[PDB]
Amino acid sequence: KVFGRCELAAAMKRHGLDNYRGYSLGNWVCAAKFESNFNTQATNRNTDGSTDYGILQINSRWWCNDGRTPGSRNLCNIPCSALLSSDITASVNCAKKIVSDGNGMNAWVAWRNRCKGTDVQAWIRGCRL
Ligand SMILES: [Cl-]
Ligand SMILES: [Cl-]
Ligand SMILES: [Cl-]
Ligand SMILES: [Cl-]
Ligand SMILES: [Cl-]
Ligand SMILES: [Cl-]
Repeated sequence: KVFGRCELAAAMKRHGLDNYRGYSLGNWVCAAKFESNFNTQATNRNTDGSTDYGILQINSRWWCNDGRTPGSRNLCNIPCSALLSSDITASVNCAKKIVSDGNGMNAWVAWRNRCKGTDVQAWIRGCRL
């Protein structure tokens, strides 16, 4: 599913991402835009042989099982295929565990390089939330 900006904003707010660990909703929408272009079916292979899955490009090295990432872990206890659903629940529940892990949203390199320090409220402009 390719979400619209305000459809994703609304889905992330309902699932409790707005101000989760102090990250305002625009941070999460900005991250999704640059990780996946709001595409739930987005997959990207990393140099280390891990893969990133879904709207928030969650990595198979630590967080989900795809059965082809050596000496990986599955800390969110889910197959990486569950991160590609039209329903963002499994992505949101894994993102909450990632962002609690210690370095907050710096875990998403695209957030650090493209969103961090920018006017992220622009991402939720005109949205009926
Ligand atoms: Cl915001
Ligand atoms: Cl990740
Ligand atoms: Cl694996
Ligand atoms: Cl599995
Ligand atoms: Cl959803
Ligand atoms: Cl933080």
